[PDB]
Amino acid sequence: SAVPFHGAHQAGIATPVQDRLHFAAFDVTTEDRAAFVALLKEWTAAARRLTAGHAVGEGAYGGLPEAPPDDTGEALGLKPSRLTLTIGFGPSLFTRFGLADLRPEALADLPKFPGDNLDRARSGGDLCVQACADDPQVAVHAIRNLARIGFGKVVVRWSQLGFGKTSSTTPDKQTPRNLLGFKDGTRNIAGTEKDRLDRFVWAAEKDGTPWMTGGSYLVARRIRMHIETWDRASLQEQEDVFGRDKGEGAPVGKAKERDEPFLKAMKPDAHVRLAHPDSNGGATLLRRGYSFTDGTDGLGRLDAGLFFLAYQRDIRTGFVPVQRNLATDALNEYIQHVGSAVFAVPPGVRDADDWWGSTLF
Amino acid sequence: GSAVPFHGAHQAGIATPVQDRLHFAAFDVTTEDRAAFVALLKEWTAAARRLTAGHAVGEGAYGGLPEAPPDDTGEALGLKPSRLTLTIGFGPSLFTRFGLADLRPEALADLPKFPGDNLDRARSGGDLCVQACADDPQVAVHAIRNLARIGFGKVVVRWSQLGFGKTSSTTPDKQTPRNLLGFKDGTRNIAGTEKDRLDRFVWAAEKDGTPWMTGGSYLVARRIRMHIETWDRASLQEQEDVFGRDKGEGAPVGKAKERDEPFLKAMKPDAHVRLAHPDSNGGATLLRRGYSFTDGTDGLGRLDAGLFFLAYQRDIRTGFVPVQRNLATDALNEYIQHVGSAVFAVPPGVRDADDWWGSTLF
Ligand code: HEM
Ligand code: HEM
Repeated sequence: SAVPFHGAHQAGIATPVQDRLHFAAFDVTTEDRAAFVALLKEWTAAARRLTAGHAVGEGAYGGLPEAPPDDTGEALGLKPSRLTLTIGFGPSLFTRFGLADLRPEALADLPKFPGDNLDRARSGGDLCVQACADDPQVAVHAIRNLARIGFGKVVVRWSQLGFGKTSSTTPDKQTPRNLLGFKDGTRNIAGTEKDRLDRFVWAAEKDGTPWMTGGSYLVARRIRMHIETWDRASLQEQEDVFGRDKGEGAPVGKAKERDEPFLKAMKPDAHVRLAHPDSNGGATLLRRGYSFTDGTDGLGRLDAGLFFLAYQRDIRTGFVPVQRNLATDALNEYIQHVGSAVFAVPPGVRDADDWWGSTLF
Repeated sequence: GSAVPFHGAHQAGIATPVQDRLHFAAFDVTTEDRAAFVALLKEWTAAARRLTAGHAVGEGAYGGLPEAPPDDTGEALGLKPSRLTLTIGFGPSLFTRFGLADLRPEALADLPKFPGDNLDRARSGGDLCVQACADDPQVAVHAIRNLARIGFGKVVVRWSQLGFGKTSSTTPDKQTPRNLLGFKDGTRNIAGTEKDRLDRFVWAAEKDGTPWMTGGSYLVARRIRMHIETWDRASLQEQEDVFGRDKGEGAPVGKAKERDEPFLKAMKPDAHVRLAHPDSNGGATLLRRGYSFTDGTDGLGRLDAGLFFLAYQRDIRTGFVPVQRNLATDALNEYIQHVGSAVFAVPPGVRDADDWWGSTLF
């Protein structure tokens, strides 16, 4: 019930997709390069403990009565829950500490896209920690404590709780459904396809930024779903939008969910057709997103949707082109991008002496 | 992953074991046609029946006539019942309508003002409530979603709260959960098996004076925010002084085990347990059933966080009202703030597949 924290790559990218998610973006408040590398090493030290199910530092209790506990404790006696912890570096981070010439080109700023309604507050970030586990309380505990450890050095800019499937009740040999009611993930890069990952996800040494070798580039979008609207369309409209039938997830005309799609059979603005790599010169992404529901608004409407997360070897040749191709997507009627960030995701923590970002600092 | 049984003398989601996730929604009625509303009630009851047993509402999520939108939104498809439960309540404001005034029970008292109170009126009150709990949040969401969709026009959603993890227990035999302050929360609650405790402190009785409420129970909801920043920089001793138990095991102060009976005069005069305990309140006993929430950041660089506190009792005036009044000197106050309020009468359980929600009031 745990995922090895060390390795060539960071866990949480090609490893099994866990049930829950706490994504937080942080802004750096120090300009001390030393202070920062110090926190990086501290943060790594605590990541090792949390991914193995231990409290941070000297535990949640049993210390000097007069000190505050090292660990806030609400993970006591829960299991590691396959917790993974992925840290990434926003572009604005490279304006500090004199790293401006270390910024990888593939960490390209997103264009503004048609329809964009980017909420500036829930956008961007100097760095991020993706926290995945099957128990949401573990994930949150992780973020809470990491915030606490870097307090005075970093602050939480925005935070996003999500969920996918509940592995306690659904088969992993079965495709999860998003809040629009369709199966989601059918044509994705899978953690087993090492050659796919090497070609489309991991950064190569010869890519141009040696410190990113084995890292990846992450694109995040908070995507609101106009639910009450979508719910009023007919089954045929809905099935028309993506190009798959709702109940079985089959590409129009075909019988099974995993039949290869025949795209001409799909309406020319169908999602699957416009996202498909054959539509995009080969561009193929690893999608690792979670649905979200934050509650209601002032208008009565469900505040729900897809927290879309994509990993790629180069933002320019991965997300950018595919997002460009969805200008005309039929889905646009029912969604709206309302927050966004990119991050270079450094390679793994190689052993117990390594630390997060060592290749950079 | 089983199903919880929907029919009964009482509604599920109360004495039932606490499921992991919560999705709570408060509804306001927008129609004045009482037949229209009674029709709603019957149709919601029929929907709930399908939903708690793992089925699509209506004709299903697909395979209907293509030109028409599907009966079920379809995102529970392939998911188990997941111990889903649907509990409905009636807010005080509902009796102003449909000539239901004279039936509003005495035990649905409005709450007085409490010092500290900072209540957002947008996220307070409500004509009625659906409490949906489930071990899968997708299942929880799906139920609220489809109930609202069916009710389009006759009701709208005033506000909602998702609880991402439980901080209550109705089963003292399974481990007690921790709230976001780090302490076990649930130890001395009321258990779903103590049937006589349930009757004396939770179920409404005929003799209690409003006959349609027999087999029911009244519900208080407080949205309580936690100043975790403040709390996270207090000493371990201060934290333990605040409640009167220790953080590691959750034992009353001095004693060695979580379930040992607390000895109240070893605790500080203002410790939370010492003040909340029934002996300090004439025996007032609550069935706590709350969940934790976190809603983004607070915009000041910290995580928003708190506890959606839910309490069930036979009479608000002899339950929440005295305990909360006694908490006016609780040491815990310096770390929390009440920011949302709302009470509800919860009717008795649907007896069978002919009965319907509120059939006893209507
Ligand atoms: C609410 C927003 C979105 C929804 C509901 C959605 C839904 C879906 C669905 C149902 C499928 C078919 C099954 C599958 O996952 O293979 C799909 C495929 C796909 N989507 Fe999305 N998507 C959304 C946003 C995006 C974005 C922002 C991108 C890229 C920038 C994207 C790219 C893709 C790709 C690459 C595929 C695989 C296409 C294939 O090879 O068949 N989607 N999506
Ligand atoms: C964030 C808000 C609150 C927190 C964190 C909290 C925390 C706790 C904790 C840790 C316990 C340990 C004992 C147990 O669960 O058996 C407890 C007990 C209790 N709390 Fe609270 N509490 C909160 C608010 C309230 C409120 C608002 C009430 C009533 C209005 C209340 C009434 C009680 C009662 C009656 C007990 C157990 C009494 C007994 O049988 O000993 N609590 N609470």
